[PDB]
Amino acid sequence: EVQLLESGGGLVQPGGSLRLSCAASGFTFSSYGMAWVRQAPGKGLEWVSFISATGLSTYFADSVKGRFTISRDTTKNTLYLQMNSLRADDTAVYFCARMRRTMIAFGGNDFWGQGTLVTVSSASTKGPSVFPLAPSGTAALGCLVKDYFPEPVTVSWNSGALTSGVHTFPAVLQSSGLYSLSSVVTVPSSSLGTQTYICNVNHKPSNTKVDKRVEP
Amino acid sequence: GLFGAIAGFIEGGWTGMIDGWYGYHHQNEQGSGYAADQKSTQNAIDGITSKVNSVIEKMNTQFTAVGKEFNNLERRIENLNKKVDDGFLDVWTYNAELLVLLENERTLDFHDSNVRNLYEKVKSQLRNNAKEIGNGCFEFYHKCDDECMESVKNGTYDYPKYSEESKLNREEIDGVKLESMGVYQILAIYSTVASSLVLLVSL
Amino acid sequence: GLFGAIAGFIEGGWTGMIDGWYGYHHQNEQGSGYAADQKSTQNAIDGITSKVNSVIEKMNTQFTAVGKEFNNLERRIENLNKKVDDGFLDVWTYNAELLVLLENERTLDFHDSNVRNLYEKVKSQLRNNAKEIGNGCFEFYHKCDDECMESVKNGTYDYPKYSEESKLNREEIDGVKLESMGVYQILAIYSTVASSLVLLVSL
Amino acid sequence: GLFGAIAGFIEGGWTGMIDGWYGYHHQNEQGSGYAADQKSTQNAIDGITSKVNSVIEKMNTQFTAVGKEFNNLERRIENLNKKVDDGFLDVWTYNAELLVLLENERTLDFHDSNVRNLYEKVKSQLRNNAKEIGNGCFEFYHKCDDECMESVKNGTYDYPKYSEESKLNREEIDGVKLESMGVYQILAIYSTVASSLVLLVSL
Amino acid sequence: EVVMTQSPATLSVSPGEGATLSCRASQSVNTNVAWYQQKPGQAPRLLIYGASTRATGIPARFSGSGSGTEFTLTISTLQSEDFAVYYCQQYSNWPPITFGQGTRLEIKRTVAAPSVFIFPPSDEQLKSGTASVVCLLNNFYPREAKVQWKVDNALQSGNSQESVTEQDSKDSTYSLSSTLTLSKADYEKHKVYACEVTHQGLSSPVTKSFNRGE
Amino acid sequence: DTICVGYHANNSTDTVDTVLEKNVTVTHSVNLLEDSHNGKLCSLNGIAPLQLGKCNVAGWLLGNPECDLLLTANSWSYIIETSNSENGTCYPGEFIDYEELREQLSSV
Ligand SMILES: *[C@@H]1O[C@H](CO)[C@@H](O[C@@H]2O[C@H](CO)[C@@H](O[C@@H]3O[C@H](CO)[C@@H](O)[C@H](O[C@H]4O[C@H](CO)[C@@H](O)[C@H](O)[C@@H]4O)[C@@H]3O)[C@H](O)[C@H]2NC(C)=O)[C@H](O)[C@H]1NC(C)=O
Ligand SMILES: *[C@@H]1O[C@H](CO)[C@@H](O[C@@H]2O[C@H](CO)[C@@H](O[C@@H]3O[C@H](CO)[C@@H](O)[C@H](O)[C@@H]3O)[C@H](O)[C@H]2NC(C)=O)[C@H](O)[C@H]1NC(C)=O
Ligand SMILES: *[C@@H]1O[C@H](CO)[C@@H](O[C@@H]2O[C@H](CO)[C@@H](O[C@@H]3O[C@H](CO)[C@@H](O)[C@H](O)[C@@H]3O)[C@H](O)[C@H]2NC(C)=O)[C@H](O)[C@H]1NC(C)=O
Ligand SMILES: *[C@@H]1O[C@H](CO)[C@@H](O[C@@H]2O[C@H](CO)[C@@H](O[C@@H]3O[C@H](CO)[C@@H](O)[C@H](O)[C@@H]3O)[C@H](O)[C@H]2NC(C)=O)[C@H](O)[C@H]1NC(C)=O
Ligand SMILES: *[C@@H]1O[C@H](CO[C@@H]2O[C@@H](C)[C@@H](O)[C@@H](O)[C@@H]2O)[C@@H](O[C@@H]2O[C@H](CO)[C@@H](O)[C@H](O)[C@H]2NC(C)=O)[C@H](O)[C@H]1NC(C)=O
Ligand SMILES: *[C@@H]1O[C@H](CO)[C@@H](O[C@@H]2O[C@H](CO)[C@@H](O)[C@H](O)[C@H]2NC(C)=O)[C@H](O)[C@H]1NC(C)=O
Repeated sequence: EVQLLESGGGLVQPGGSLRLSCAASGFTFSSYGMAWVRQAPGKGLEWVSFISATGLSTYFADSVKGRFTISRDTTKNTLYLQMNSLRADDTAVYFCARMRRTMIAFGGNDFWGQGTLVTVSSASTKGPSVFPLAPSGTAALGCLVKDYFPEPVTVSWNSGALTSGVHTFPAVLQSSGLYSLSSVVTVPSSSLGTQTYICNVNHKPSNTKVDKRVEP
Repeated sequence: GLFGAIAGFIEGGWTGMIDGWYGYHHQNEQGSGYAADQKSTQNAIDGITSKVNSVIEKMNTQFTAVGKEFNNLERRIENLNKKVDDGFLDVWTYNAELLVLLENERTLDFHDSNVRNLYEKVKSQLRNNAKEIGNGCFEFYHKCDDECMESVKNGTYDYPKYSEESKLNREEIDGVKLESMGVYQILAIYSTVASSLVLLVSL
Repeated sequence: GLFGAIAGFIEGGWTGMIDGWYGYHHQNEQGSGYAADQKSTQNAIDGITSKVNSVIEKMNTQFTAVGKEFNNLERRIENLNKKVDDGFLDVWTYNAELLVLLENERTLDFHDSNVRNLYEKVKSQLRNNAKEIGNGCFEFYHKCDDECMESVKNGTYDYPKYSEESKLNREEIDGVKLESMGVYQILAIYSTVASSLVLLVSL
Repeated sequence: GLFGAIAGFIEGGWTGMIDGWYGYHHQNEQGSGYAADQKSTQNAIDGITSKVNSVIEKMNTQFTAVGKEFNNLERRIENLNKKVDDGFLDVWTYNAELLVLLENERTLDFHDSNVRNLYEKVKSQLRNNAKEIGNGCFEFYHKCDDECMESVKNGTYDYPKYSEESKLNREEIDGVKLESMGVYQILAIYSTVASSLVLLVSL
Repeated sequence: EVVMTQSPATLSVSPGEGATLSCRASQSVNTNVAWYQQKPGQAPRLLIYGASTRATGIPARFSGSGSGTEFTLTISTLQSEDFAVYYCQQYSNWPPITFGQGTRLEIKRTVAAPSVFIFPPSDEQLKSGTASVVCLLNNFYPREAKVQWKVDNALQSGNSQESVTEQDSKDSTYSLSSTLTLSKADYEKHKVYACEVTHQGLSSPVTKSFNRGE
Repeated sequence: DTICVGYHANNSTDTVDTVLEKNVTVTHSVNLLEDSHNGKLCSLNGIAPLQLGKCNVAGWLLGNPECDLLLTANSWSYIIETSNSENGTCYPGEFIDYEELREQLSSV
């Protein structure tokens, strides 16, 4: 059965260099061309590069000329891509993919990988900060998670016994170079008196759990 | 005779090519292909046009011919007349059908010969730096742009401009370099070891 | 036109082959050959059968024709009758003999084209690991069994299964290994000698 | 079908060659060429002679034919007579012109096939030590005299007499020797340096 | 360089129905168009190539058509699993290779009004110097909503971010968050702050406001 | 980079017969046989034909009195008889050498 495994991701300082690798299994790797397509987060697709079947022809996108190379090994059945002197706008998810034919009009790509995450930015690993969103006299209450550089976090509410009206918004890059999100809970208006609500934030890169009880 | 090219080692034709019968398909650094070859298709058009005009002008037009009359005592001449007309009619329709049925394989083998000769020309002026792959394609050990595309198409390839550099890339592909691997079998060991005899004596 | 294969670069035919006109002859690890190729000979049989049936059905059958009578005062019409019959007879026998004498070279060149195309196919899907030797044979740098024999015969050779290993045996045959001979020209001498300077100083 | 040789990949004919239609042109250590090939041109002469003699002997000679007479009351038979004579005349002139116009491409493609087959023979018995250059020439990695010229021309080349020595000159031309340059990349440096560690310790 | 263009931007549809999408080009590719769908967080998968011949392992309710410069993808029925992101691709003239712009597929239901709330910053944010205000919307259809941010009834710009959830499997309505992030001085400068929501399901723009110290 | 070599293809469906095969689909062709015709009878080079109508040539030359209409004609391109051209000789007899008279008539 044909699949493509790929690796080489990770947070790297800008201006650096990477060597991504895509291994293949289930077919003859020495009888098809291969290609690379990236995807910006929250955007469409973007084709990166191509290598032919015998490797005599190499092609790159026009915006990335002179900074990227590509090679292949037959005995290892492996495709290698070398990135050099990166920029901040090249944070994306990368895909190695196989052409379906060997003509010029190849007719699409039938098999794919599953995506490696590569983040190109200049910051340090930071633990987040938790702040309450207290009800004034209203029927909603939340927690704000701010200022953590590596993804992701995990926000639970009284150890997961609260699954109704609990919206967890996706994170967002702020202009200083950190991540922020919030989690909100809809309660009855007369439930502010007795019921206890504690949000628990777990940050796996910096390895920090913060327990926070929200109250007016 | 089927020369082997059309529906042979070459697969079927191309829909996207428009302005000719014989063309190329290039994939250089900045485009795709589908451009015609106006030399050979011109000779093909002229040959087929002369062929059809000759086949038209050999057949003569017939003038007025009216059926005749006979009484009841001239049946013999009337039967002779009917035998004459039917005999000439059978001869003319036989000649027409046989002429078309030979002319069709003549023109189909003519097109097949045109395909094979246009392929042999492109192969013969790319005698090393090509790497043919199957069904009439080539893969260019050196780098080529649109200028050398039209240099192929006009038949003026000036091959010894590229001959050493192509050779370099060809020695990358199979080579003896994988047998070499970078150093010697183990002789550099003996010369580390010939430096080790130094250490052991000069302790 | 004689395409060059029958009684050309290929020697005469094979007595032992039975069930076809176009076959192969393999010599693998466990047998000899003489097996037919039922694809191309089927198209040959169908083409020749359509050819002969067309040549039959173009000629029309003739109906009743009886010689007529004349007295001594109608000699003119009788001479006209004899001229008509002899003229049509000469035209029909000329058309028949000319039709056969063109059709014979047509079918012989058809068989010659079939031989040459079946040879070019086998050569083209064995583009490196073959080592042709003469009169239509190949000699297989890698190892082959009956499975890859039928893989050749159905035209599905899947060449990059064998491409490196064949290359190994090809580098055995001529190589640069005979130029290499095992060690360097004499540098291992200098490194024995660079160990000899050690001995002479550290005496 | 134009087989590709005459006015194709081979340029136009040779004025200086006299006694044949198919010849060679050698440039050995002591002369120039222009010698014929009396085998293939003999079969060409015999085939064309049999062709022309067959075309002569198929057409029959006609015997005495005199125009006839009629009075003013037999106009019908006279018009029938004129229709008969003109019909046969048109059929015979059509057959003659069509026979010549097919026979001409038959013999021209016959000559083209002869050129291409005589070229393929010379290439096929010089399978490595030749170095073809363009428009039907070869350039001989080994040395050849008049004896091996006639050995080529009679088709008895006995190739494995020369096969290793030709190989030597071929390894001179491109080789891997220019990549080698005479010594190793820099290992002889390390072995001068492995002799330098001796000097530095045994000071 | 053949530039592609998908249309429309987003299609809304009820289940048990069909869908149609158009992909247009800057020049005339012949037939060399392929399509792909993509689940969120997944690799794209092949649907149709050459605009006529469906790929191996594809159900027959998909279809495609078109030639010249315009091409059309058509889905016959749904079973609430095909709602993904769609991509058209040419392969006639390359390199480079150009894709579409991505087209998602939404479930259509009744236009609903948001439940809107607001959250002032906690004072430990002012201990840190942060001023974070949350304007919150829950359970609204359709996707479009309008949030105007007012500081003593005056519009700001460039100080508010936002986050939108995905399409919930029960009600198919959305949830929006807007965040004001500022320093201490502007929060302690003015007093009455508000977010005003103009939504299609709402009859009027609803204003949620608060004072300094509340 | 490469340069694949190929040839034209089209969507035409017309078939050509050949010796070794029936119904070969061709890209371009040309017909060499006429089938269309009007149902009309026009003039040769601008000179009208002579329609006898219900009259025979014998009754026309003798002046059959029921062939009274075409009494003033003198020129034509060709002569049209019909399937009802039965008014020849009213009085019975034998017009001797009718056929030779028709053959002499066909060049005037
Ligand atoms: C120009 O051509 C027309 C068309 O043929 C021709 O008119 C026809 O004439 C014949 C000859 O008379 C007619 O035939 C007979 O007509 C009578 C009626 O008058 C019938 O009774 C006839 O039946 C029989 O009985 C007769 C009495 O014994 C016999 O004399 C006769 O031979 C029959 O045995 C028979 O039908 C015919 O009817 C007409 N038809 C029409 C429709 O005009 C006309 O005579 C020609 N012109 C000239 C000048 O001859
Ligand atoms: C067949 O193709 C060859 C391809 O090499 C043609 O040669 C090239 O022809 C073009 C014609 O535009 C020349 O391009 C321009 O020439 C002008 C004049 O020097 C110059 O100002 C431009 O900068 C550009 O170079 C080109 O020089 C010429 N040569 C090469 C090496 O590309 C050839 O003309 C074609 N026809 C025939 C009959 O050979
Ligand atoms: C043309 O020749 C090829 C030769 O490779 C044929 O492929 C092979 O066909 C045979 C048919 O018997 C297969 O052999 C048997 O297959 C069964 C089912 O898997 C298995 O139980 C046996 O152990 C044996 O393998 C064989 O697998 C198959 N493939 C190979 C690589 O040998 C092909 O079918 C022929 N025809 C065509 C139209 O291509
Ligand atoms: C085709 O060409 C070959 C070329 O090798 C011919 O073979 C050579 O024929 C000549 C004929 O004169 C021989 O030359 C002389 O032979 C005599 C008798 O041995 C000897 O006294 C001379 O010193 C000289 O060698 C020659 O030996 C012979 N062989 C070679 C290797 O050159 C061949 O005869 C030609 N014809 C055919 C039908 O093959
Ligand atoms: C060759 O074709 C003619 C015409 O047939 C049509 O065109 C062909 C290319 C193909 O598409 C056919 O299916 C079409 O019907 C054939 O003549 C007809 O043959 C059918 C049976 O095949 C018969 O019922 C009809 O009466 C024939 N004539 C027509 C005009 O209807 C002919 O048989 C074909 N010959 C072969 C060997 O294929
Ligand atoms: C084959 O394709 C051609 C396209 O090149 C079709 O020709 C078109 O026919 C329509 C119908 O009259 C015209 O409106 C177009 O202008 C034609 N195109 C061109 C470029 O002239 C042709 O119809 C197709 N064949 C069949 C049988 O449909």
